[PDB]
Amino acid sequence: KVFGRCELAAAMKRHGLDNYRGYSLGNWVCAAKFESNFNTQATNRNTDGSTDYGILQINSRWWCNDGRTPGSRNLCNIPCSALLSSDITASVNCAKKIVSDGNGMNAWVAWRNRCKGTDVQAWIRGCRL
Repeated sequence: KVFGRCELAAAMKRHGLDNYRGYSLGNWVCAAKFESNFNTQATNRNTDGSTDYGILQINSRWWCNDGRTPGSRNLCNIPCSALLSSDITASVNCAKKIVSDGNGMNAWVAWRNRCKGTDVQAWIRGCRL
């Protein structure tokens, strides 16, 4: 499913990401935009051979098992395909584990380079959450 800005924001707030660990909701929407383009089916392979899955582009070497990433830690204990679902619950739950591991949202290269230190508020402006 390809979400709309406000639609994804509402779904994320309902899932308790709103200001989760200090990151206001705008950070999460901004990240989803540049990571997957609001598309739940997005997949992108990395040079090291791992692949990023879903709306939040969760990585296969650490968080999920995709059956083809040698040494996958699978910390979220879930098959990577579970993250391509129209229901963002598993992505959101796994994301809360990543964001809590000490590095914050810096784990997401796109947040780091395109959202960090920007008016993230603009991403949920006009939304009825």
